[PDB]
Amino acid sequence: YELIGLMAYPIRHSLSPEMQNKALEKAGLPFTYMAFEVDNDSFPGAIEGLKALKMRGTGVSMPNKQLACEYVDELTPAAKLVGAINTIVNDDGYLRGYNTDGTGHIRAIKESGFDIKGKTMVLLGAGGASTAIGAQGAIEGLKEIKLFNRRDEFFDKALAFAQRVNENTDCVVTVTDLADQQAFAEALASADILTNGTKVGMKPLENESLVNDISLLHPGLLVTECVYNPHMTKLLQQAQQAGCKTIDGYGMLLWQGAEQFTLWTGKDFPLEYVKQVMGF
Ligand SMILES: NC(=O)C1=CN([C@@H]2O[C@H](COP(=O)(O)OP(=O)(O)OC[C@H]3O[C@@H](n4cnc5c(N)ncnc54)[C@H](O)[C@@H]3O)[C@@H](O)[C@H]2O)C=CC1
Repeated sequence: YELIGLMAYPIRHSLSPEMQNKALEKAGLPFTYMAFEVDNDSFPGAIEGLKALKMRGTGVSMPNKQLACEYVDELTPAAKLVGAINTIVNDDGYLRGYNTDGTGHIRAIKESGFDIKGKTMVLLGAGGASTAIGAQGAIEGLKEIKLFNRRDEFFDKALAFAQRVNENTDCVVTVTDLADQQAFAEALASADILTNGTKVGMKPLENESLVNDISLLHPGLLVTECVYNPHMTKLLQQAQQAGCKTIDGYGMLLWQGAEQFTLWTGKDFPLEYVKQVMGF
């Protein structure tokens, strides 16, 4: 019976413990998932314990996702471009880091029956979610990433990000300011998919979308949301509008968790049962 952890501060918020523990039980796997209060100062010590105690792995979240990069042996092509991970797997002393937010959101897409090979994505954000999604999307075959980020702390992260993807991928990424309501509207027109990776659409701001008009969207478009609180973001409302195919936050949240599960467990995630149980 091995231990799988969550290293973060705070942790009161996490849905991972209930989610993983429930998939683990309804499959009779010998693993337990426990959250632990861990910031940057205690993280090195915690990784030390993960090895000495022979834990199976641990989920990683704020504020250690970037720092955790320095404590693993093997990062993934995508992780390397993101510069952050949320999952560590201990393979008998050997530690491999991954970013399941990205694979999860992308997986959610391939699962709706949409191919991302050769498509153009219009990405909103450059934070943790956005860059993870962009990175994995580029590595699975995206032709273009029309990233739109404003003049805040993240713009420069966008460039370097755009920088890395270009330097090691076949994908072309362009960063463009989000107040340019036009080169954007036209960006949305060249796109097959629109992905919201911004906090916009979440409580308090459960009433604000990054797309002014509804006519800026089009019917054959796929719009994906990272926000799962609530279920129907303003952006998802404007989408169901234009007749767009939609994918919600619980999509990225469920598949992301399946990825960690299979990574630690080796078995398939009772995705179906967990969706029930968590009340989605
Ligand atoms: N369903 C799921 O599995 C997950 C959902 N998320 C959600 O995705 C969102 C992004 O979270 P993170 O990347 O972790 O946080 P973050 O703080 O790193 O990134 C937020 C991003 O939003 C942009 N942004 C924030 N306010 C903005 C505004 N007013 N206008 C334009 N851009 C703005 C910033 O440029 C930044 O890059 C959150 O709402 C989070 O709850 C995050 C992880 C998983």
